[PDB]
Amino acid sequence: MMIIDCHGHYTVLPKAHDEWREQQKAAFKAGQPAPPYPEISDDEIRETIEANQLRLIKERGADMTIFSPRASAMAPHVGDQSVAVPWAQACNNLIARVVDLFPETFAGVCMLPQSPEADMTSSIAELERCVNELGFIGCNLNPDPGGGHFKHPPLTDRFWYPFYEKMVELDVPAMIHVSGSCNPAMHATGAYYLAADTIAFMQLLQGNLFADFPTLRFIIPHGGGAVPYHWGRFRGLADMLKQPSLDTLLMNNVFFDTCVYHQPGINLLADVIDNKNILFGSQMVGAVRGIDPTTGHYFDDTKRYIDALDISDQERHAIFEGNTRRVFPRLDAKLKARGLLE
Amino acid sequence: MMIIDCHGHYTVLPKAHDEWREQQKAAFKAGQPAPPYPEISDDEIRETIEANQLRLIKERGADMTIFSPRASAMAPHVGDQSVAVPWAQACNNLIARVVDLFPETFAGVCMLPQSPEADMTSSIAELERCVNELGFIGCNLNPDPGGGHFKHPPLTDRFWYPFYEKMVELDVPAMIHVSGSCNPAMHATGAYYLAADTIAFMQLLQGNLFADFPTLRFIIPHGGGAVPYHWGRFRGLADMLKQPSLDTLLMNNVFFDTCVYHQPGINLLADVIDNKNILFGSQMVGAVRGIDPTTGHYFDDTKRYIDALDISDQERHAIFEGNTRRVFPRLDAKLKARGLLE
Ligand SMILES: O=C(O)C/C(=C/C(=O)C(=O)O)C(=O)O
Ligand SMILES: O=C(O)C/C(=C/C(=O)C(=O)O)C(=O)O
Ligand SMILES: [Zn+2]
Ligand SMILES: [Zn+2]
Repeated sequence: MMIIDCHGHYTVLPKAHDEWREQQKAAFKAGQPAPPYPEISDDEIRETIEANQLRLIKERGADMTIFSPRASAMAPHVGDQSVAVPWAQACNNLIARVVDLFPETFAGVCMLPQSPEADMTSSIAELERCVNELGFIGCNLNPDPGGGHFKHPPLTDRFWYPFYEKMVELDVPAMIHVSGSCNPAMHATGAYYLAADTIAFMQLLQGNLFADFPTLRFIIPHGGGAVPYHWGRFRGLADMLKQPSLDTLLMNNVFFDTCVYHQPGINLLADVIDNKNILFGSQMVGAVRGIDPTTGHYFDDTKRYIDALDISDQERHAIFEGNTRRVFPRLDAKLKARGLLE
Repeated sequence: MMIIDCHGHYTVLPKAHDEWREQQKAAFKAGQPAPPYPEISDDEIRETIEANQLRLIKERGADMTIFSPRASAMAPHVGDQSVAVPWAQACNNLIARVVDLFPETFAGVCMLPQSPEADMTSSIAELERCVNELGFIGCNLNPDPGGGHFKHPPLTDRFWYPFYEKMVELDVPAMIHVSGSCNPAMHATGAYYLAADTIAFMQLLQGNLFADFPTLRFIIPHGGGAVPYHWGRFRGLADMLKQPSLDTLLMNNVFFDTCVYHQPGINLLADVIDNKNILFGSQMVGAVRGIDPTTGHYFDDTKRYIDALDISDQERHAIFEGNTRRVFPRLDAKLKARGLLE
């Protein structure tokens, strides 16, 4: 069995990328056109990947990561589409370069040129660019470009439907993912991420999207936010609302990663969420890069937790490889084509 | 041993209470005066209590509930002061009455008259009355009076120092608690609630409030939100921020109730939170009022989950009686004068 980390971002980047974004943001304020993008060097990228992800991958024993842009640096709220298209384009192009340099190790997933004041029309074009052109396999979907006030329609809205249709056309899932927090009242990677996970879940709970899009597949990170910890709570509200059971309404279409940075959380996730819904990931080099004083191992080396479970090979296969190949059909294919058959 | 339920609102009310509130908002739109507040009978109060909470207190083996006005219905987001005050008293006076009519069973916690536009001015005044006049033992403190977009100072700000000083003086904890959400893309009791618990806790980990107010005690309900589920992540972020450990910084002053509506969630909280920091709670007759198809029993019969934990009798004593009598010294006091020692 492979070991496929379904959640991981290019977080430790070359100097000149983070340059142009800041100056890019800068010519928007000064009502200026932006300057040319720096032409990065192949081996500048190689360094960052070899020094970071590729090093931990090797030490932790993984096979590939599904790899998208730094999510905290997405920042759709800055500014309008003018800043956010060339900016998403720059970030995905880099994800594309990293796949080309290390295509045995990384599979492409794109962020969207979403902006508060716009619809999904450009995001559709970027997704078709990145799937049909650059060979990506899914996308990251920001349910709140405003940056920390959840001022957007639920995912059950028809605001998003034009986008779900193309997701269905291309056969790619979305990872529901928020970005940086310009809500001064909200820590991004401690509060904001975990809140948007639950809200999105509770949103779908309130509707029935997947009656409309039966093959639409979402991933909700961080082990679904606060959802498994409160699994019984969400089951009783399905009744309170007069809704179908969770297993029927959502859990053919919603999936949870394993970025829960301690054994008891991973224990609870496996106890309460069906094996088919659980995708391995750890987003290494992210929100918690330190050792855990209590376990002598890194907080984000989650594979250590899944290997601590008492689960079968059949279950263990599903978590590390199976679910993710079924959730990402385009990656399954590419792997079958290499003779890597499940 | 004594079984005290630290989280409970008055959800099934005399009908005039509700008919009136709709008129006070009906008036307030029509720039109209409020209608006279309906005179309500002790029995119309007895009936709803006797028929609802007391019937379940009996069946469930609980000795007394810390009792405050209904959460979904505080609604500081409607609209200004001249609403929030009279509404705040009308509700808190109801609790005071319930405590009289049932003073071996209900101890009083008050809802403050917070409004989006207002500082902790009236709220400070509603705390003196309710603890000195009416004899309450603690308060509920809304971190997002705006009611849906977290547009308020963090619990670390000096804006709340005045009222924090009132709590310290009188000697009363605060349950952090948000109310009804006016935000479609977000559902009050299944999302807003959980997100507010997790934000407040992280707002605190980012700061050092208890350095200023070393006796200030909060209670974060729903089992701390996503926090114990993600506890390793929060311990990690403490190092990421160069912050003291969480017990040092927080867990002498911060506590969690046991409002986790299924066995596995209760299993975890007790695994990772210090027994000293866990307070038995249920919020019966609130968010999830039905039975659980998988157990036969109610989702919200939380005592059953504390019962099924393998934990010592001391440890059991703290959750049902010890910790909350230490967290509400005015309760601690009243019980000892009834002869009820620990
Ligand atoms: O940007 C960073 O370094 C932090 C970060 C965190 C996450 O995505 C996550 O915890 O799931 C990211 O955006 O990649
Ligand atoms: O009002 C209602 O019916 C819902 C309700 C919910 C809560 O407080 C909770 O989940 O903790 C209440 O206000 O008691
Ligand atoms: Zn992420
Ligand atoms: Zn409550």
